[PDB]
Amino acid sequence: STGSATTTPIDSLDDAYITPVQIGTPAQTLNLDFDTGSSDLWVFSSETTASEVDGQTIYTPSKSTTAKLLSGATWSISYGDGSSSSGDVYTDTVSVGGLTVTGQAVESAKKVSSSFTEDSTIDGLLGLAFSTLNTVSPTQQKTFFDNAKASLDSPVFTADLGYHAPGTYNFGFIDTTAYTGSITYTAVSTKQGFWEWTSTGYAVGSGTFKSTSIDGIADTGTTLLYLPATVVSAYWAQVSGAKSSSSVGGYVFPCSATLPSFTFGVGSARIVIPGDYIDFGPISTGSSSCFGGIQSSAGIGINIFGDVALKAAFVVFNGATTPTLGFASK
Repeated sequence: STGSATTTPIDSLDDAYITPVQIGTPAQTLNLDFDTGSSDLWVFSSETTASEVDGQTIYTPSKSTTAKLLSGATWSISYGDGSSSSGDVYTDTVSVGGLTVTGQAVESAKKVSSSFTEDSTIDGLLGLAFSTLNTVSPTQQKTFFDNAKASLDSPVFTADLGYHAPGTYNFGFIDTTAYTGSITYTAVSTKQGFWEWTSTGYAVGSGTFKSTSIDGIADTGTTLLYLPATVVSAYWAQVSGAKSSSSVGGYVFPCSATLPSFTFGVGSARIVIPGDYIDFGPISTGSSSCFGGIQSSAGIGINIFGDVALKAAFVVFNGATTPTLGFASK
């Protein structure tokens, strides 16, 4: 089997992407944030504290003839941005782009933190990291991809995120019309539960490529590109007036600037992020200070190849017995 679904930016900055997902019988369609940096499929629901729901579409398990309470199971998750959610668990039928999994754990939120409430466009998350990170207790549950894998034509999914435009998540096949050149594959460590890999270096604008190993994660659920402070300083030094602002929380730059591109290495191959992809607009409405899309990872503990990096590529998440990542230009 295969599936193919369009993913759409939630706003004019590409702050996140939503993909429609059918849950239950009859189908309830919710727009989920596909997140290769986590491993829980959770939704706003009829069980979510009413004051914490503000415009989201909810899953109502009592209206699904295929929903079953997973008795005793609870979940609770905290994300790198400080947001969080928790609740109980149903199993139900879940379909993405025509690919159906029966018995998928659907984690129903009883509580969500303010940032989820405040984002009316995201109805939940669909985790695509390794199932070892799933938070369901006392019986850990599998991701949608893990459940589908055996049925797929090939044990892969691909992320093709758009810049200021829709893109595609495919399951079970590699669309050879969706990229240019060849796909370069690189090794993955699953030791932390992530799609963790080592970039071979970087360049700023037209500058020379610096060969240096950068370990980080391919994370569709993170907006920006988070890299070591040395790399990030080298980038922003090429933008007149750019500075790190403790009060804003990262590098800012004059909105009048034209940003240089940023290149990252995948083996001997190179992925170029155009400068425009690094502009996240005014820090507050009407400001002439703009927020940068490349930020330091120094306070995180891990480097994160988020959407800024991934949307410059066609990315293969290869879930074979030994997983690997593939990157192609497009």
